[PDB]
Amino acid sequence: PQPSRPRKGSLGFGPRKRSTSETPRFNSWPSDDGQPGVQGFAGYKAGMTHVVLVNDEPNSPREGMEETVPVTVIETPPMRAVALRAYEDTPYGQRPLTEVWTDEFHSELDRTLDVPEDHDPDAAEEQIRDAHEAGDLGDLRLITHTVPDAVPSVPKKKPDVMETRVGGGSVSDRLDHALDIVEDGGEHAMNDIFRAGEYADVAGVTKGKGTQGPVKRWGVQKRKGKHARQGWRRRIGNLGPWNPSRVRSTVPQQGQTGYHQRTELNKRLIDIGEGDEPTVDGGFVNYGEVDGPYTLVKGSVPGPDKRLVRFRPAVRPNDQPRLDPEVRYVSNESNQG
Amino acid sequence: MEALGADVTQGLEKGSLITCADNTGARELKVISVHGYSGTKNRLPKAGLGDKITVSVTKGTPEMRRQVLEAVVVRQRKPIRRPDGTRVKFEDNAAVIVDENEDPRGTELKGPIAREVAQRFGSVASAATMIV
Amino acid sequence: RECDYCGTDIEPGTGTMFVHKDGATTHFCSSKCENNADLGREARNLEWTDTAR
RNA sequence: GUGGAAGUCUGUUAGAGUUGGUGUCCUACAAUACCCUCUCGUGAUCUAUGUGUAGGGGUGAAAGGCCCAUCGAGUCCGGCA
RNA sequence: GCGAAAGCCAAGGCCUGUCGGGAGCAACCAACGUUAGGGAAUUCGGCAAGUUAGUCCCGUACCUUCGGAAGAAGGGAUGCC
RNA sequence: GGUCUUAAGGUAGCGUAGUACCUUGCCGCAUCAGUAGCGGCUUGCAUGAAUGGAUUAACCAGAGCUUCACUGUCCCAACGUUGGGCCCGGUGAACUGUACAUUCCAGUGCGGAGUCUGGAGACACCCAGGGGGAAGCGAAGACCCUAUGGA
RNA sequence: CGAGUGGCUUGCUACCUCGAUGUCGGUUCCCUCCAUCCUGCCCGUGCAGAAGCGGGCAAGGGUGAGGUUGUUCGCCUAUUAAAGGAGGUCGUGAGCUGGGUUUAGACCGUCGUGAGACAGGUCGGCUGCUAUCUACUGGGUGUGUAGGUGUCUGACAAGAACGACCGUAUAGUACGAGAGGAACUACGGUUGGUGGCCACUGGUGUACCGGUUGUUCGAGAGAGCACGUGCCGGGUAGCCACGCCACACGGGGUAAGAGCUGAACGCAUCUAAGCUCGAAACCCACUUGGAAAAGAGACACCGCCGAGGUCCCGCGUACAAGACGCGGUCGAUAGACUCGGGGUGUGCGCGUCGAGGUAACGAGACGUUAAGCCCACGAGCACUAACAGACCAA
Ligand SMILES: [Cl-]
Ligand SMILES: [Cl-]
Ligand SMILES: [K+]
Ligand SMILES: [Mg+2]
Ligand SMILES: [Mg+2]
Ligand SMILES: [Mg+2]
Ligand SMILES: [Mg+2]
Ligand SMILES: [Mg+2]
Ligand SMILES: [Mg+2]
Ligand SMILES: [Mg+2]
Ligand SMILES: [Mg+2]
Ligand SMILES: [Mg+2]
Ligand SMILES: [Mg+2]
Ligand SMILES: [Mg+2]
Ligand SMILES: [Mg+2]
Ligand SMILES: [Mg+2]
Ligand SMILES: [Mg+2]
Ligand SMILES: [Mg+2]
Ligand SMILES: [Mg+2]
Ligand SMILES: [Mg+2]
Ligand SMILES: [Mg+2]
Ligand SMILES: [Mg+2]
Ligand SMILES: [Mg+2]
Ligand SMILES: [Mg+2]
Ligand SMILES: [Mg+2]
Ligand SMILES: [Mg+2]
Ligand SMILES: [Mg+2]
Ligand SMILES: [Mg+2]
Ligand SMILES: [Mg+2]
Ligand SMILES: [Mg+2]
Ligand SMILES: [Mg+2]
Ligand SMILES: [Mg+2]
Ligand SMILES: [Mg+2]
Ligand code: NA
Ligand code: NA
Ligand code: NA
Ligand code: NA
Ligand code: NA
Ligand code: NA
Ligand code: NA
Ligand code: NA
Ligand code: NA
Ligand code: NA
Ligand code: NA
Ligand code: NA
Ligand code: NA
Ligand code: NA
Ligand code: NA
Ligand code: NA
Ligand code: NA
Ligand code: NA
Ligand code: NA
Ligand code: NA
Ligand code: NA
Ligand code: NA
Ligand code: NA
Repeated sequence: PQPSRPRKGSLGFGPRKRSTSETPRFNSWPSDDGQPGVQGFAGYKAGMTHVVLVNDEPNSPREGMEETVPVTVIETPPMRAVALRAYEDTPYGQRPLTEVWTDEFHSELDRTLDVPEDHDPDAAEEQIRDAHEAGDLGDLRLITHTVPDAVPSVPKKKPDVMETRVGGGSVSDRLDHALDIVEDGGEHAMNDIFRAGEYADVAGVTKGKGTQGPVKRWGVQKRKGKHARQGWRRRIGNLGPWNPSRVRSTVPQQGQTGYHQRTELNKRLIDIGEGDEPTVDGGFVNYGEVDGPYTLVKGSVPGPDKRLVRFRPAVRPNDQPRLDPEVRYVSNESNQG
Repeated sequence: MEALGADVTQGLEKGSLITCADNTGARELKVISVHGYSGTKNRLPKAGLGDKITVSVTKGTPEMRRQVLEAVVVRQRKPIRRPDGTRVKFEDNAAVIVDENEDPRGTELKGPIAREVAQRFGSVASAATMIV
Repeated sequence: RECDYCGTDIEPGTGTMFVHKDGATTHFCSSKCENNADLGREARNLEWTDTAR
């Protein structure tokens, strides 16, 4: 009677098209719980190695024992919150009100922007506070950019600009917290936002693969047995029934596969350090040598080596934070062999 | 069931002919079903080390031959992973005939056994000469 | 640990342990060693191997 | 031991045949093709050339097979508008 | 080498089985190689593919019209100096 | 039934058959499970003696079934190789075409509509794809009936 | 006995098509229905418990593997939470298959004088087409909104992004004479689905290195061919799955249901007004897309004779064209070289040994030699090449 079977692939990550921005954009943010702070950071994927860890889980029978864990190494140097954007609550949703900038700009920010020559910070600040007084102040986020120049393995110098939100105690306090960060020079580090052991949400634009067939793109079957030898091997049975007389968008077809934005949830931050403790012998294949500020993320992260990846405090973690895990060993063995 | 404490790539399928690691009188076993398992369309039901499979007696004494008994997978050629990363694999695929209480039917267990099997089937464990 | 074949130090979180029929245990550091072993080659006869060196 | 019989065996020797792939082709390279597979291969064998049998007639180890891409009665023209 | 077999190479012939240039050259298609563990679960059906293989030595069942079955099966050997 | 139709009234054998409707007959072998296969039984819808019956070694690109071996047939797909495919120069057809035509959901209609009705959606053009629909293209249906048709 | 609903079966009819709407079964891939098999929440019980039985709401998800048979159907086995039924031209042949029905060949049985027949059986017996329109999956070029760069907003759109099971503690506890034997909650794992990634294991790897058979270049050295690697052994990068990582809860409103207050009807009453609760189902939450949302958006800065863009040049985190991203001497973008990191497995030559042989000769052994050869990665390094310069633009 033809056995049932779930459809091939998910309909939740579509359309399966090329991403608009190589730099990921979070469409959600963590809640305003603790003290005022920036709700995200970024870095550049380098590669993978394994780490030996002590079982941190109190509910595990193996608690306290050695444990080998896969880790993706990401070079996460300091970023710079160059401006403070305030949104106002309008009858059509949130809308950008104004921005408060600075004067101290990184030598190569103009490779992307039309850096401000004449700006009035105070006025914008005033407008933001007046709106706040009126009770129309939506949320507050900081314009941020990376320093690719700080990462040798990454060829680009043109900084990746992205807006990150600030979640704080009160609106009045996080506003101040924001303004302060910016005034200095907006310089901040992964330490400032995260701590080893916390779970982060890593967003990134996956490894591109160009056009691919249904079999790879949607996980449909290959023609089987005799059917496989008739002239059809990797094409689905049919595009749909006689009626409705049209091909439904839900049928697995050929197209752009890869180079899409993805936001992987609950990624444990095994360790945030600095130096060359993680670099592989002979260099990370197709990347290079890591000798600077870095983050060790448990498991896989979307994207190819050199790609920009964004961090965010897990918006829906399942486990309780188990701070600063014990790292008894980090493999430095060559990734060639 | 209770966690194996090891990741397993099932190396057997329904219809697979394996070795009966005991003195029951049954030499060769044929996998029929995998307890607690439900597959998916076209997928041939898979069994691995640490599973309680249903078996048919292919070879052995006329008495045991052609019977349908339950058993536990003790060894398998396809590797398995341990917490420390290392893979572990055996020289053959083998199971031990078992009763309703998960107690070995026979008296003696031939060949070595996986340590992970112990956490699940104690009576089978405390009947093994070697535990790797 | 050390590879029961060539003799080099097995990088932690790597390798395979072949359990023999009799119950013996052989820790390999790589497929290269496992495969040279399957060919019946003894580590002592192969120069590249530390055992031989 | 000699002898060397056979509608004898193996065999892409030459040569002949045409089982499966229901592959390739299917406005073809081709109005019957291509590739692999497969059968026979000293005999009721295969083959060239010459020669005989002509249409309700030939020819047919018989399939209504074949008689110049034409066959349960060839082809051409006529009867015929 | 058993060979008018394969494979390699002379002599002799040819680059005219007559459109080219470019993209590590994507999907998909035709031919095809290799795939861990499992091993016909596939399918109307092992279709397709694969396995086996040359030579010598040992050895060889039921059945039989005494010819055969039969290379039954099964076991061993095989290079170079 | 313990003869009658119409001459005789099925003998040897074979038998659920390439013949058995009932039928997946019953029993057994084999398998976890066998409308299969083999063996036995057999009242045979409707076997049977040159309309040849039975049996049978050898032979077979003949039909069915079992085992060992084998393996990408399958679990479940991957990577690779060669030729295409894609882009450029040159060469250069055909099929098809009442008209209009960006359609989708419903309805209606000779009861199976891109074109009617109501709504919904819809900026134009182009490249690649696998073929859902145009009851797609190709052939004055082989099936069926009809004709005071043909052979 | 009576009243109906459906349009799956069968029958009836002869409306539609005979200048053809390709068959049955299967497969593959997509959507749907609910009369619900499982799962969630409930009511009754001939509800002690456990296991059930019957009923209600409910279509989110799931509903699988095999033996005979062409079968659909059905019979059977073992697993399972359960292995539900049905619609989409009995969905699906410009997708596949072709076992069955139903051409031409042949046999058997039955019938017939016979040709020959069969709503009997059987063996064999072909699957055409380069897509014009439309449809959708993905990719571009233009115009509209009316100079540019960067950052956003969110009308709407998609999702199952999550479904289910087993185990431990609770507990040998509640309940029960006993046998037997729960739950709330908290944990650990499994399976199915999903998205991503390759440190690890595994496959590939006609890059690469070695061994070796035949033959050709006189031998040697070193090579060609043996189908697109002769074969065998090993195998880097990358790509992969058989490998590894991630995928809630909680709120809000409801259904069935359990109730509160409460009248019509002084009482009673969950309902009539009002209210408190309560489903895997709905909404939010989360993920993906999304200024062409014609109300065609917001902010910031730069610029209107100059901001910015295209072409050009060296390249890829990108890629079928187009698109996209980066670098361009104020430079490490690519190549060369040298290192590092890797793959093979110990080079040519020479020396000693070498069964033997008068000697010639000699397969092979050891040393020189972790050697020789090789690398799709990394680094150092401006040596070579990123030169010259063109165009557009308020
Ligand atoms: Cl198929
Ligand atoms: Cl099963
Ligand atoms: K018709
Ligand atoms: Mg075909
Ligand atoms: Mg590697
Ligand atoms: Mg290694
Ligand atoms: Mg199936
Ligand atoms: Mg002969
Ligand atoms: Mg022959
Ligand atoms: Mg003649
Ligand atoms: Mg005839
Ligand atoms: Mg395999
Ligand atoms: Mg089968
Ligand atoms: Mg099947
Ligand atoms: Mg074959
Ligand atoms: Mg019978
Ligand atoms: Mg007679
Ligand atoms: Mg209209
Ligand atoms: Mg007609
Ligand atoms: Mg007729
Ligand atoms: Mg007539
Ligand atoms: Mg049609
Ligand atoms: Mg209902
Ligand atoms: Mg649904
Ligand atoms: Mg149909
Ligand atoms: Mg269907
Ligand atoms: Mg169709
Ligand atoms: Mg067709
Ligand atoms: Mg076609
Ligand atoms: Mg047929
Ligand atoms: Mg048939
Ligand atoms: Mg037939
Ligand atoms: Mg070659
Ligand atoms: Na084919
Ligand atoms: Na074809
Ligand atoms: Na159709
Ligand atoms: Na004689
Ligand atoms: Na042929
Ligand atoms: Na005539
Ligand atoms: Na005439
Ligand atoms: Na030419
Ligand atoms: Na008779
Ligand atoms: Na013959
Ligand atoms: Na293959
Ligand atoms: Na179509
Ligand atoms: Na009705
Ligand atoms: Na009807
Ligand atoms: Na018609
Ligand atoms: Na069909
Ligand atoms: Na449901
Ligand atoms: Na069945
Ligand atoms: Na139809
Ligand atoms: Na069909
Ligand atoms: Na067809
Ligand atoms: Na709720
Ligand atoms: Na716009």
